[PDB]
Amino acid sequence: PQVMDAKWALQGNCVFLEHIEGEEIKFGTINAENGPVARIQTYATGFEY
Amino acid sequence: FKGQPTPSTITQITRAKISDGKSVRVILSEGESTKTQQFYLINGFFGVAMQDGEKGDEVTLQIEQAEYETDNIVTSEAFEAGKLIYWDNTAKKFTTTSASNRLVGRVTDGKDSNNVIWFILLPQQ
Amino acid sequence: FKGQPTPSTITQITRAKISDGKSVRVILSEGESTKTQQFYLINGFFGVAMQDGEKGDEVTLQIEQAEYETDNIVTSEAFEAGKLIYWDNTAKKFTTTSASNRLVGRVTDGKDSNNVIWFILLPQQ
Amino acid sequence: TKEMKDFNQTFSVEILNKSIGESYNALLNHIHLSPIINFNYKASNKTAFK
Amino acid sequence: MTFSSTSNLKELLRKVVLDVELGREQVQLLYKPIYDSIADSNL
Repeated sequence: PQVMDAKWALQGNCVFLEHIEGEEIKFGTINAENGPVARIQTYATGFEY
Repeated sequence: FKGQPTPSTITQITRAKISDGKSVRVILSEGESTKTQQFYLINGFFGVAMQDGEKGDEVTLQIEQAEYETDNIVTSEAFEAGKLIYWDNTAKKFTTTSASNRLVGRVTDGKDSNNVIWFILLPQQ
Repeated sequence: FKGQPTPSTITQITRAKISDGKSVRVILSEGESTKTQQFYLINGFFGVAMQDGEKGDEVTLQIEQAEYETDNIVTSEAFEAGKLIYWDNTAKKFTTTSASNRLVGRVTDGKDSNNVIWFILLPQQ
Repeated sequence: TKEMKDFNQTFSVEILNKSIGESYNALLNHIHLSPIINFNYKASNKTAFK
Repeated sequence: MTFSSTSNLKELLRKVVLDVELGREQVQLLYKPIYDSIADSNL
């Protein structure tokens, strides 16, 4: 297209903590990151004879 | 992250619950020590210490609100079934005296001949 | 059954438990709005709002009594592990000062640099 | 424009040819039936509700 | 856990179009019984 849509993606943010014998494991989280936009121009020349 | 290869926008989305909360990690102070599978009150949390620990060591308290078995009662008092049971931090013993003592459970099975009781840990309000 | 040949008596086998009670459904009033995964006190129940809900919408609060992460504390106070944590409904923020505030939990991790704390949600007293 | 053909993916000559055919058929109905509807009928060719 | 938290991010979700009849209706040639057709190309 003339202008290209931004990318999107999710992630996982789990971190490994030390686990003592009776610890409740602590859950992770996700975030959404999105990329930038880009567009394409048109160029042209010519001749006449 | 730092030094990305391109401009970007991160939309953090929240997540409140982090763990089921059946146990808590607590630091032992200078005068505190623990033995495995025994009741303690450390940092305002009462529960069964799952590991031995000394000062500066990390131990985990089981606070599941399950039915627990204990013998660390004051023997002079009777513990009938259903009596509210309190923790005396000075004596480090379960009592029904209450007064300034913390409320910690409710007796399910009364004091047998061996001074053993069963009680249900309360949610630590 | 409609138009059955003969009369028949319906004996309702009574039961008490309707749901596990981990979360409660509430209807927002004309001065209440909710964001996803944030703490609100709506109709006497305090918990994590699972829906973006405007006035008049239908919103769910999680009351699982699990461990939760919140940045909504009052920053002047010092939140330490074990300190009982209350909810100031006028300021819509957590606070250690009891006063007439509702009791909502107990802190598991003290106030870090970013004013984030972990606590265990206490029952709906 | 050449940009319309290239960048507008939905656009194509098939859509234009479809509209040429449709408006052409609608023309055929018009030129052949307009003399009937649009005529200023005289009293001899008019009949009332009855 | 928080699909209501990701619900606003429409670009993550799948885009499935609800197929519904769009476009002008087809046109029929109704005049034919009323007319006599002569189709000489050299008229």
